[PDB]
Amino acid sequence: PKIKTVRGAAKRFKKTGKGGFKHKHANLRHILTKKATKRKRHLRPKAMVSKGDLGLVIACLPYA
Amino acid sequence: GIREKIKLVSSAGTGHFYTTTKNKRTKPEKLELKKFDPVVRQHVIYKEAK
Amino acid sequence: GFEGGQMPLYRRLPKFGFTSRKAAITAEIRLSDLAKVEGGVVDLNTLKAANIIGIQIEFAKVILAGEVTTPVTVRGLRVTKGARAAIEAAGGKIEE
Amino acid sequence: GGSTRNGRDSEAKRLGVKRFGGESVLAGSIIVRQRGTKFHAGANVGCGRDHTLFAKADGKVKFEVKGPKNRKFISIEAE
RNA sequence: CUUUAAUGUUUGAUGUUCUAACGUUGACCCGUAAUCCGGGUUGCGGACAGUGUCUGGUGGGUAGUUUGACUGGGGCGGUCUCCUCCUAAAGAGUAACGGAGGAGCACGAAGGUUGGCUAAUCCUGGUCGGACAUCAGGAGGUUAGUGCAAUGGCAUAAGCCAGCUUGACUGCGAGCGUGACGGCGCGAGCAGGUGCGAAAGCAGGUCAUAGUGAUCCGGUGGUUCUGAAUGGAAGGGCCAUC
RNA sequence: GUUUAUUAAAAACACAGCACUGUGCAAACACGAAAGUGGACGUAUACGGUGUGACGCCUGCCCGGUGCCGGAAGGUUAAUUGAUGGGGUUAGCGCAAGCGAAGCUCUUGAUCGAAGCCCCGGUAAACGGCGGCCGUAACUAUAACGGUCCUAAGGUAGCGA
RNA sequence: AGGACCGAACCGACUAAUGUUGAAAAAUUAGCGGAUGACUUGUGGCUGGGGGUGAAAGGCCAAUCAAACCGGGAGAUAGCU
RNA sequence: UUUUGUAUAAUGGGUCAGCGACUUAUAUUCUGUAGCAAGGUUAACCGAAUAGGGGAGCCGAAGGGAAACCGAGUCUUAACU
Repeated sequence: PKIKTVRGAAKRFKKTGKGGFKHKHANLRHILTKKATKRKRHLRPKAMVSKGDLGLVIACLPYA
Repeated sequence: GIREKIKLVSSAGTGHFYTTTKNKRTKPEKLELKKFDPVVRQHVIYKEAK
Repeated sequence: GFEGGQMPLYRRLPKFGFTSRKAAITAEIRLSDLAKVEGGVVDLNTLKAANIIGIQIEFAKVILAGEVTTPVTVRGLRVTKGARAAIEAAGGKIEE
Repeated sequence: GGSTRNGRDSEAKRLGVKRFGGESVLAGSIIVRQRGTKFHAGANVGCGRDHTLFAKADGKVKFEVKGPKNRKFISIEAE
């Protein structure tokens, strides 16, 4: 034991060329008829984490 | 499933389709709707609905 | 892994898990560096003798970082747009 | 014949008065269920499905102190 | 080929007949004047016993575990998500078992558009006619009608008549908006092809606000992505979706 | 007879009497991984167990529900057998789509499947249940009796502050 | 012929008082039950912790028991003192 | 000492002298402080003992994308916008 990478975070985040972390959207593959196509198109580009969760993700991925 | 969902397909020989949900417990009826095809670049009647 | 309730964000997102797997086994060489090959010759069938970027390597690539000043000669490999143009600016040759 | 329940928050905010404004759209007051009780009288065209006192134009508000009936129009001040 | 009279060889089951497996839950003899064991000798049973099993079911005698919350202690009654008014203090912000009433849908049409129409209801008279529901006349009505609570809009009709119709579009969006964030609202302007209208202009769903639930799990489809010695495939990803 | 040592000797437990139920000789039933023991040097005039309580007069009706028991056909179904279809590969007829076989191979699982359970009956000295209204006798009061309603069926005997 | 009636030794420990940081780590005083028997007592053995013993009370099993005693696990654990 | 609140009749406390609780290591951020710098720095083992050898090791220096792949550029795309 020597401090571990949380693999449930590693398979969910990639690191950007500015320190921030980039991820996918939820509620998008099991129900698809319940969003209008404007909302559908705006959920085809991905998202980045905000400071309210970055301050924990950066500790669950210390070697990232 | 058993409630079903519609997968209405292009009549222009294209693989293009649209999806929608429609209750059958009120009445059972097939949808005949006109929609855009981005591959032949026109709006046409779509087929193979529920 | 706890914020009092409502789960951490790392347990409320989709997994994808797909990666290169080639990146950790690629020797990425810079023009600002290359002192392990001394401005001589580079070929992947003899790169193990120089051990640049490691010994468990399967791929080699040169990138545009810095400036090269001596006529280094490349045999195969991968060279980028600006890296080829910087090697030719030093009198160096790329044989394909 | 019942007890409790009273709704969540109504989600409205009034501020499109006096000389309030915007820099691409004059979004005005967030209002409910009234499509044109104030309504636009100049280039401040809008007030759509969300009933909000929103205009498809930029500037600060003006009040004319007359209306179509009854009521009182809303407009925008000089650029 | 088939019906019908038969039939070899194995393998289950069932019945019968043996004795070489096994017992003896019979005895004597010997080891050995040892009530055990083993051998031997002679009888008696018998392919069953007697012993040991795993599969699956039954399985609570045994074991571990689980146990919603709110709140003048608590169950019962009300309630937890989502919606409208008053509470809400003539800013933003805002509560309980405060005072009240609703929703977990329905419509390809009840959607888009151009023109036309505009109510409801009471009262007097009116025909089989049945106060009244055929009908007209007088008054009266943005409190009729709409899908549904409530509130308020609605003729620049979103209400109902006629015709034409699918923009309930594929790809993007300056800039602004609700919230702690997740979830999310409005929108100048463009691309690809159109619909209504004489035309300006109108259309990126319904009158606006309620109409099931993340990660996770499996499945269906397209793929000059990947598939760890060279490949395919299975698995994974991208892009679609139940 | 037995009993809570220093809170409590009984109205509790039990035999006798009676029902219920397991047991046929290598008994059932029981222990112990087992060898070895008990039941038993017992054989049903014997053995292991549940309730009620000698003795006398007695032992109500209801099997619809849960449990138990007898019956037997058929259903459902796990094991196992391996039909049908699909996936990876692929022969072969059609322009191509459409399809699509034997082998290797991934997957499915038609079908065979005791008894219970379902069914029918039995069992209340098993677990339990033992209901409405209307009229009926000339004060008043209450029904020895019909009618209709519920159902599995609606307290016989004896006792009663 | 006594699981006879009464009653000493012998056994019990029901009733009242005393003692209650006692003389006694429940003893004394006077009654009371049983007393040839489902009675009692000396000696050596056998039954042990979810195991004994119990004609059964959460009664009894070494001044310890709704699971006794002793060596280790052990510094069990705790939106907690 | 509890408790918002105690001269409190709320908690304890005899005598006197002793014993008796927050210790330091690694990792890292801010704060403080020096050296070096587009370069700075090895473990074990050897060993003139921490030097000198040992670069397996450790930081910085490029980004776009799920990835193929590209790169001071790049994903999405019919795309100019």
